[PDB]
Amino acid sequence: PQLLHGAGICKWFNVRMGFGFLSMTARAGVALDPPVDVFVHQSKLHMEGFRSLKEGEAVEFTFKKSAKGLESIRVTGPGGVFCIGSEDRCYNCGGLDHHAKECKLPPQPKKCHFCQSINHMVASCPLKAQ
Amino acid sequence: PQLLHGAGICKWFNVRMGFGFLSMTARAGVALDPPVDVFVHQSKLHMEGFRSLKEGEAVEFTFKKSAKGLESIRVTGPGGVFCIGSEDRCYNCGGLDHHAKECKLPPQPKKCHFCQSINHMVASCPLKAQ
RNA sequence: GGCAGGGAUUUUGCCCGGAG
RNA sequence: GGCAGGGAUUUUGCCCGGAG
Ligand SMILES: [Zn+2]
Ligand SMILES: [Zn+2]
Ligand SMILES: [Zn+2]
Ligand SMILES: [Zn+2]
Repeated sequence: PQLLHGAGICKWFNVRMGFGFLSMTARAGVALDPPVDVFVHQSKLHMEGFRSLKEGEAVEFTFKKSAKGLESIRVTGPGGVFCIGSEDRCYNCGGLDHHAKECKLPPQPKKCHFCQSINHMVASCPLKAQ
Repeated sequence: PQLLHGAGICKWFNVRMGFGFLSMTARAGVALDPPVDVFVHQSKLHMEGFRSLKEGEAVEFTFKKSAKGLESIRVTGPGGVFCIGSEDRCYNCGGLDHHAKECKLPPQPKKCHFCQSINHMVASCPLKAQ
């Protein structure tokens, strides 16, 4: 197993530095306690325009072992949706050009308006509570 | 002299608390050193919609003596322009409905895009450099 | 994303889900 | 307001003025 499916949240991200880390809470579908850190480089972020991540945002991804540690290959939001980033987007896909009613993609589960988590909604967001 | 003209910047403002203080740098036109604190209540701010002030924003106002100290009566930006506040507006008047080209008001001097100071421009803003 | 209203010294509380 | 590109552990640098 060289290519593995990961899911967690953004641990931290330095936008100027172009990198950060992900806190991997589930590896290959199985839950992780304590979470394991996975490196992210801006170039591997599925986003429209300028790439970045925001601390705590929900990510799903694929990763591999590297000489420096664990390296993510492609980083998306839950369900392959675009990431949020830092410094108005479709409720279904995160796309900037349109709204959920005009979305060409298959319907996706409701994601937290703040962090994109599929587990809660904005009104009960732990990240927002900061 | 009951009713006085003052000018300075906002010292601090607590939006939930509905009040703050102004750091008056010029009383009745004459320069003050050290500056003197003047109380502001949200109800006295010349603004469209939700009233607040942001630390350091340029402010022009009228004040009076009160049992508790100095109390501002009406608070505007330099030249009677709307205040900025906290949490798009015309470059000439601070109005939300339009842009400088369509402004019906007489031309006002250029104000810092960040703090509304008439003395500098955003690219050299001390407040922004924080 | 939306909505506001604790008057005397320090940086804001609340509400939102198959749709803006 | 605008523009981006420092690959391995911590939250971003730059540029903008009689006009968006
Ligand atoms: Zn969409
Ligand atoms: Zn959330
Ligand atoms: Zn105007
Ligand atoms: Zn300024």
